Amino acid sequence: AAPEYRVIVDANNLTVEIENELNIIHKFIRDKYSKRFPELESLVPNALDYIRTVKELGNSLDKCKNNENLQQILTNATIMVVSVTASTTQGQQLSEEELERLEEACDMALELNASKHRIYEYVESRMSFIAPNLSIIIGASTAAKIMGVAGGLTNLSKMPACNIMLLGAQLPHTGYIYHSDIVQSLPPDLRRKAARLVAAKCTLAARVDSFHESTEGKVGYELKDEIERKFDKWQ
Amino acid sequence: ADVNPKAYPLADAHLTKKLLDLVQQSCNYKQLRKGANEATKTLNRGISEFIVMAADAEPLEIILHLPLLCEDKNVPYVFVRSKQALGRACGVSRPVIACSVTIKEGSQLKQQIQSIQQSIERLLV
RNA sequence: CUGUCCAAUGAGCGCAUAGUGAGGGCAG
Repeated sequence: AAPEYRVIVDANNLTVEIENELNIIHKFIRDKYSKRFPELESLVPNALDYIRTVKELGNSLDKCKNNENLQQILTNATIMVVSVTASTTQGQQLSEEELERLEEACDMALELNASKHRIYEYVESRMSFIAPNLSIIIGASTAAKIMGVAGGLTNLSKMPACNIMLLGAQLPHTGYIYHSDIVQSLPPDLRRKAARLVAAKCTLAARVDSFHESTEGKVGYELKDEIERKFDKWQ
Repeated sequence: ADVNPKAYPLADAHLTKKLLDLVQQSCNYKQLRKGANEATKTLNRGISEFIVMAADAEPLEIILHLPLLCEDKNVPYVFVRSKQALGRACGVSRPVIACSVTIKEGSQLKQQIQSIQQSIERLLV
């Protein structure tokens, strides 16, 4: 027992729970800060950028462009659009108490995010070691998902591709491989056959990996490029 | 010529002929599953007479789980040199790296299957 | 039918679905 893969599976799940809570906090933080500076959300689309920007700005919008740390967070073009939009914002300064609670949740969120990254890294590193080739094809994360359900690299390899495409499924017959990045970077029309294709190659990659071969991912890479080429063909 | 040491046990030219004949006959009698994937299924399901693999398969690891499944289920497995050759015996214009002769009810092929099984069990030492 | 491209290292199918398993594109 104590197989490392189960550790990584569960670390990878945390990551999803932290993504969820971060999404919720962003929504909260947007809503609360709406009164100070209602136009900003439209200007800073990236949640984390938005939260970092809010933490930086605070109660005083004026002079935002002049700030040297905000220059670190947003593009100069954007800094200038927000600065100009600040001068004509229709929102009132916040109470000491609402400002303070806003800052508290902003801090909470950035701390959450740092831990999120720390875990993402850990999952990447260990997955690249546990299934170098598999990882290369679908990413550490998806790979960890299909390993968790399967119950390890050996139990996964003893599976036929068609069942590996069905893992984590419950429009139709879409499981983890379908919801993978590589598959999702295609137009919906091509996703089903793309999922089929990725599954097949992941089946090959898992088997190599069960025997601790091509430990530098050569196979994973060949397979990936072979998969990407067909993607190009269909375009 | 040399084959990956890992493709064990490899059939010589005589056994190779018999194997491919029997595979071809099984394709006709419909007791033949073709492809590493479908061969895996027949093993998990418990309906495999014996397994035949191409030592041609690259990376060889893509079929190496089969001998493991086999050892557990007590199913004979053998290698031949050529996946193009196996392909042809499976009716397919394409190379076939693994295939399974499945159990069938009152098979005419029974005696021949039994005979092939024994030959393969001999090579396992 | 014929030519060609793809395809058991999985074509096509898609609540038989922990499944299916040889066929498909294009051109005459």
